[PDB]
Amino acid sequence: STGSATTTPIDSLDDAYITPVQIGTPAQTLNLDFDTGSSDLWVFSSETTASEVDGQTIYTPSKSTTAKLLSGATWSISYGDGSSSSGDVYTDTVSVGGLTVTGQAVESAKKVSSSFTEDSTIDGLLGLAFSTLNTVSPTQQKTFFDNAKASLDSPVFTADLGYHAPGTYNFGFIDTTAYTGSITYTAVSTKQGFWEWTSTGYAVGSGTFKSTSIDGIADTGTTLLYLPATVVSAYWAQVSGAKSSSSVGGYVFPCSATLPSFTFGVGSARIVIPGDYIDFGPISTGSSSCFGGIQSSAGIGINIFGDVALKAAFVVFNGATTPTLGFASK
Ligand SMILES: O[C@H]1[C@H](NCc2ccco2)[C@H]2CO[C@H](O2)[C@@H]1N1CCCCC1
Ligand SMILES: O[C@H]1[C@H](NCc2ccco2)[C@H]2CO[C@H](O2)[C@@H]1N1CCCCC1
Repeated sequence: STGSATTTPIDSLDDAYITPVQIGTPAQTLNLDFDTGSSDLWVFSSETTASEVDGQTIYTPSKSTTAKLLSGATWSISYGDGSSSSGDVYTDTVSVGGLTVTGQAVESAKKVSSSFTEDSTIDGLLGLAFSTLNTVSPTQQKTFFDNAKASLDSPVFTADLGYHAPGTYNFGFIDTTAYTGSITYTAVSTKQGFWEWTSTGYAVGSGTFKSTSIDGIADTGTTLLYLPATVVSAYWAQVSGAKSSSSVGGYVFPCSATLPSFTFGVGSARIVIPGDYIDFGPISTGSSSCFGGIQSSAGIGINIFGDVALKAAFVVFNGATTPTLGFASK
């Protein structure tokens, strides 16, 4: 089997991407944030505290003839921004782009934090990291990909995120028309539950490539590119007037600037992020200070190749017995 679904930016800045997902019978279609940095499939639901729902589409398990309460199961998750959600669990039929999994754990939110309520465009998360991170207790549950894997033509999924445009998540096949040149594969450590790999270095603009190992995660659920402070300083030093602002929460730059590209290494290959991809716009409406798309990972404890980096590439998440990651230009 295979699946193929279009993923669409939620706003003009590509802050996140939503992908339609069919849950239950008859189908209830919710727009989920596919997140290769986490491992829970959770949704706004008929059980979510009413005051915490503001425009999201909800899953109503009582209206699905295939929903079954997973008795005694609960979940609770916190993410990097201090956002969180929690609830109970149903199993139900879940389809993505024509690929169907029966008995998928669908984590129904009873509570969500304010940042979720305030974002009407995201109806929940679909985790695509390793199932060892799944938060369901007392019986940990498998991700959609983990459940689908054995049925897939090939045990892979791919992320092809667009810059200011829709893109594609494919399951079970590699679309050889979707990238240029060859795909370079690189080793993954699953020890922290992430698609964790080691970049071979970086360049800023037309500058020379610096060979240096940068361990980090391929994370479709994080907007920006978070790298060591040394690397980030070297980038922003090439932008007149850029500075790190503790009051804003990172590097900002004059909106009048033209940003340089940023290149990262994948083995001997190179992925170039155009400068425009690094512009996240005015810090507040009408400001001439713009927020940077490359930020320091100091304090996070891990480097994160988020959407800013991934959208410059065609990315293969290879879930073979020994997982690997592939990157191609496009
Ligand atoms: O891990 C990500 C999260 N990803 C999943 C998620 C939840 C809601 C949408 O996506 C979201 C919510 O908190 C932040 O962004 C967090 N943060 C991003 C900056 C670098 C450190 C980690
Ligand atoms: O909230 C984000 C904004 N998000 C997109 C956006 C624009 C308007 C609404 O949402 C953009 C523009 O400025 C920054 O990045 C701002 N900043 C991030 C670091 C600390 C928290 C505040």
